[PDB]
Amino acid sequence: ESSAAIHATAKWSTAQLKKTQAEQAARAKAAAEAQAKAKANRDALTQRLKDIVNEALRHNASRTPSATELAHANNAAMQAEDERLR
Amino acid sequence: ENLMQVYQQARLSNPELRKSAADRDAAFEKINEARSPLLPQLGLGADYTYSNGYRDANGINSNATSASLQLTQSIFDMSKWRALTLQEKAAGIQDVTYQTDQQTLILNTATAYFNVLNAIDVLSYTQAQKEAIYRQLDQTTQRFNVGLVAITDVQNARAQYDTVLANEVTARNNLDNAVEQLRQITGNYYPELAALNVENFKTDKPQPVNALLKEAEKRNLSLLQARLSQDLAREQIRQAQDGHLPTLDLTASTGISDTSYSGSKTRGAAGTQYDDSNMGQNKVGLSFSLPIYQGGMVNSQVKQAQYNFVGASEQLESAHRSVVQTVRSSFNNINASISSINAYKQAVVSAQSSLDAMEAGYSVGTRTIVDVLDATTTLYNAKQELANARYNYLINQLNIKSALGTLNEQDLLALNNALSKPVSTNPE
Amino acid sequence: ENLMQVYQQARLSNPELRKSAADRDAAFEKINEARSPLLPQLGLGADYTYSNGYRDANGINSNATSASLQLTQSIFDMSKWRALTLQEKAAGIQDVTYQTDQQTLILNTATAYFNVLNAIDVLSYTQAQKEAIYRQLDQTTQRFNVGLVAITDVQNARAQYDTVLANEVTARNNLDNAVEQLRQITGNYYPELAALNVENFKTDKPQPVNALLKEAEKRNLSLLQARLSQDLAREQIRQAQDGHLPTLDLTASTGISDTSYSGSKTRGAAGTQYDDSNMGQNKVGLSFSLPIYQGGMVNSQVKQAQYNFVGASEQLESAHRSVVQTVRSSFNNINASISSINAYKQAVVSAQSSLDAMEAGYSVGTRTIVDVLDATTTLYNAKQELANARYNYLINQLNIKSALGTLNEQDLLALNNALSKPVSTNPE
Amino acid sequence: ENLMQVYQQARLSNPELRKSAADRDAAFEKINEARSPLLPQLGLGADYTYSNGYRDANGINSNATSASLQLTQSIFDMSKWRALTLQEKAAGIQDVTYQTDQQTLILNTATAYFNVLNAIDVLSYTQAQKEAIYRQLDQTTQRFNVGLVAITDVQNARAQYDTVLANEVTARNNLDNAVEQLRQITGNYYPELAALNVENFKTDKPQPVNALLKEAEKRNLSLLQARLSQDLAREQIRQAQDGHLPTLDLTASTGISDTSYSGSKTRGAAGTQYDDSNMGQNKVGLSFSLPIYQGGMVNSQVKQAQYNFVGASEQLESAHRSVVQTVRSSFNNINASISSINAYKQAVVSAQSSLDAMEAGYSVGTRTIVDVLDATTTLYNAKQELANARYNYLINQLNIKSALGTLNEQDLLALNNALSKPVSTNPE
Repeated sequence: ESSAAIHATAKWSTAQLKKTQAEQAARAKAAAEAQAKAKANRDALTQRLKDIVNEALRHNASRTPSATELAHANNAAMQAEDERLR
Repeated sequence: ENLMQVYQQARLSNPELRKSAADRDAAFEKINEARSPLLPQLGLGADYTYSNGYRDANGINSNATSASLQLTQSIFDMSKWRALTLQEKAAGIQDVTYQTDQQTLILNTATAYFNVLNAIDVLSYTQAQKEAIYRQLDQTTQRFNVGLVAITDVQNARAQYDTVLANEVTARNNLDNAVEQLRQITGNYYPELAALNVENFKTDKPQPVNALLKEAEKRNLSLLQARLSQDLAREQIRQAQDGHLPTLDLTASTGISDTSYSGSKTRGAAGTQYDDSNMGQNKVGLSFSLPIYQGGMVNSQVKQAQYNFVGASEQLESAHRSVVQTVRSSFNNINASISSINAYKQAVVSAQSSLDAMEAGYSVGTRTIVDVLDATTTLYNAKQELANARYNYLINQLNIKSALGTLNEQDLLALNNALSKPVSTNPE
Repeated sequence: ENLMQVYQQARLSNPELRKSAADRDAAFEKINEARSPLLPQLGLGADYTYSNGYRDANGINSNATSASLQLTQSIFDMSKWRALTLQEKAAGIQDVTYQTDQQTLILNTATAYFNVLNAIDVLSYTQAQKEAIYRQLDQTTQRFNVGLVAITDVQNARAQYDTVLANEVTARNNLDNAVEQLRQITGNYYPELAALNVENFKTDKPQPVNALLKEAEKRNLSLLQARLSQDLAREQIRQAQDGHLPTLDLTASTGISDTSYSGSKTRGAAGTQYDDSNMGQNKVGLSFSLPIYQGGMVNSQVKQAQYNFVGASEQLESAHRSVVQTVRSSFNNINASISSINAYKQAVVSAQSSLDAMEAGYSVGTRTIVDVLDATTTLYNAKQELANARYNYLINQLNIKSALGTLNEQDLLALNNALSKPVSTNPE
Repeated sequence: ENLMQVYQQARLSNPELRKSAADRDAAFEKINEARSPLLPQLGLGADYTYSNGYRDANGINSNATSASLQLTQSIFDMSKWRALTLQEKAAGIQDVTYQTDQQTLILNTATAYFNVLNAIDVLSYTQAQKEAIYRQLDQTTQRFNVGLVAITDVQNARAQYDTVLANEVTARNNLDNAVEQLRQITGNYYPELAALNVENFKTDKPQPVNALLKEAEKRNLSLLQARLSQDLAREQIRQAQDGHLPTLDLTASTGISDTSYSGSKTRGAAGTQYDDSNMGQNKVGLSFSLPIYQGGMVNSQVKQAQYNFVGASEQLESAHRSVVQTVRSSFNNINASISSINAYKQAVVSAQSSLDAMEAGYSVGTRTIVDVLDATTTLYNAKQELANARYNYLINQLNIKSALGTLNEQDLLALNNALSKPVSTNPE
């Protein structure tokens, strides 16, 4: 009976479509998750390279006195030389 | 709009790209902050002081004030030069970050555009399937009322029609969500998009995967960023090691100072010595420093920097394995989408050649018209699979170019030439 | 318990929210640390020193010791006022973060509660489907033993029963795991939950999307946090710009010292220069500072702060687009859940009408057992879709209140009013 | 290779674990940096200056120089002992982080290996289903050439066969992409893997969930890391509180200097104030400091540390709920995979018994080829789910060992005992 081939093909075809839709949804979800992880990793790297240099500049800014601290030390040293002659 | 026109509106307005451009420009501006400690520093400092002596110093009060300009510049300080070269490398890593955020906007714009077209097609096939099932349901209902057909075929046709109505609501909601994803990327809503030219559409074969691997190893942005990150980790070994070096600074100043005295011990003849005093000084000085030993600190910092560089060199192997897998899986997916388009094209043509014979002979009287209803499902299943396979080929054809790192506006132009007639994003 | 009682336990119990409350309280207490540099700074120093002169000063020895109570108070330094007002803004940003964690605990508690109820219903329909298929396996086995049907009908019913048995094991595992997600949120196991009153349940149409958007854009916590983050980035420009300004501090001190001398050059008539001393000193003084030039450092810091504010203004556009898409998708998903509930409500009745006709069709021999098993499985599938659609409507009915930023326990009370009969989380 | 041999190549080469090992060893070398400020600091300073007086200091000029080797040693500074102790605790937290990466490489290697074996079986069953569907296309073509059936039956057989070809393409693509993911973990392509010995495969019942959970509570690495993180936050309270304590440093210096004077005012009877000098100073001293009031700063820091410890103690409760849910869900999924293996093993024999009846019925000609097709497609669906369930059981047997925190290579040896004959990763 020809109808039995039509019924079998209709039912089996619809199962292959539903399988393909489930695969397509899983494929889209996995790609979106991988992109979100990669974006978060680039943001973390962006903060790391910023903090590496900010810490190196903070260290260089504290390896020595500042121009203000040296001006205040000189202001004291003028008075210390006056008090040597006093 | 077509895909190219949609991409121009995205490129001009998209905040993900425009934030990344601002975060890049800030890193290039920080090169001047990192340069600045090598240049002449200049400041004014000034003071006033009252003082009152007691306990042996009793009966001496004093009033003093002074000011000076102070110049400073490093003559030799490699730790400052390393802070500059690290910022030049950090800005380079940030530019490759911006190139990656720029390149991914292209892929996301095309993905959103083809998701809207795919949702329009899935809705259109669901509506075409519904109307075909409804025509068969109606004809079965007439044949039942004439007494030619048993009510069980009308009940089955109602179950088919009622479940396809729930599928149309689902397909409609998928389209009405997809256009808002396109709005979020592009900043705009579109009443109609240029559809895929399926009447002329054809698939090209990719390059052999050995050529794709050799190309990606030259130009992939994630691998390039990993190479630059390894070099920044290597420069941090030198920035640690240079902590052992001597340091030399030039300083220069012009200062002025005044002082007076008061109180009982400064009165009378003692006021000859505790007289008012005035001073100015110009001076120049070279200050030198050399750390001889620091509890082993710099030797630990060098070993930490060496382990950080080992970590960065393994992170480059991680990046290399990742791009190798990405071009190979993209090459597989292009060959799979090409061969499955060819399979589903023949499945649609044979299902159409079936349905064109079924809808004649089984309407005329060969067997129940529920066989035309079942034959209809095979065709609209196959048309949905074929349409979805075409959009998978188009998306993978951009995806492989993102894996090469070459993906740019000329690839959107190449895909935009595969579009033609406009279709509305909002059916009646 | 009902949904309200589950939430009133979760609100008190949940560590994720209580951790967020601790981070909020820490960010507010840190305002006082940010205030401290504007208040008096006060400490005691003390010293002791031996000294031995060698070359020229050869054989002048001395010993000195001192103590000094010291005070400092800043009179003008805008960087400390910026640091305070930036911490007050950072605390405000942490409070809207805590409000978002408080609001998302409600949505997670409701989502877990409805996932358990949905799993109880999926298991219940799977057991009912298994028993209906078992009744047909028994009836066809009897008909086969009487000789009314071939053994192939029993083989079809048996294979269909054995595959639905494997689905019941799967449905039971989905329920058993869903209850552990509810335990992870609430801290508690529950033997029974109040089920949805499907006899009295009815859907309500949402407000028009323009009114939802107009309310969300003035209440959504993610958008509010982005506005506060842009305002913080604007204050960071002022923090950079104020780096050009002068600075003025007040200082005060009360010192005491002792000093004594020894060695060959301090004996005899020369000893009158040395002797000993006991000086006390009060001091009060102002110290002024003005950076004149710093290699362009502050100009780079200002331009970096401006690019950071541009990045924050694009972060606000990103938040605004995200709210628009979240409100529009939630409004569409509500309308889709309402219309699909009314589709499946009909599809269950026509599937049941089809099954009643199909078992009659098999009894008169115009259908096969496989048609009855398909009519059975399509009916129990339509029941599972209808039940699932009600829970998706209830979750989306909270999701739009989350998109509006208004979601609170009064919405849980409104949903809890639709619950009635207790059903066990752990059936026999 | 078998799974044990694959894991040797993974453990030797894998960049994720090797990068984690470098990040662990860096944190242990940082203990030597954290200890270094407690040890003697030693530095050579040197100086040269020219000076030129003006305004009553007019006609006084000077050249001066110094060299000074100087030493510092803390006698009491509790903040340094706290900073060392915090780095030893941070290194301990990093060691259990590395131990978690070492453990998760095992689970990832086994998961990737079983994904390849599962894809080989899915492809093999898809090719068996293709071989069965081809018999319909053959029979309809022969019967059409005999003139016994219409062209419609060939067109539907072609539409079905061209669709199972699209499924073979999909299965083959999934096998290729599984092998690329295994090659990312392991660094290697394998032509052959050792397959599961399904003829001697044996399900085994887990320990009771109370015994599993009582072991996991002593042993789980994420819970141990949360306990160590709470203890670090508790040490940070002591590190904040000890900011109220006094400080005491020793220092020493072997200083040398030279000085001379020039200009008109340096000459004549006042020249005793302006004579040449060569003085050295060999000195040793103690320096004490005690903050008395700091605008409440240390009390804000102590309360911030107390809120941080409250936050860390709620992270420990969150970790405890996470391992409870992970152990219970692993125990559920072992019992469910064991039960569903038994269910699908019966379903395969049941569907095989149905197919053996249809195949005999088709061979004598009382049944149709589409009866055999329906029996074969349902059988290979059952065989595919039985294979899928076996690999899920084997993965869940590692997942409970991961939840216990005991997972190590002896669990891969226990799996490797169930592996046997080599199968090609890339068939004909």
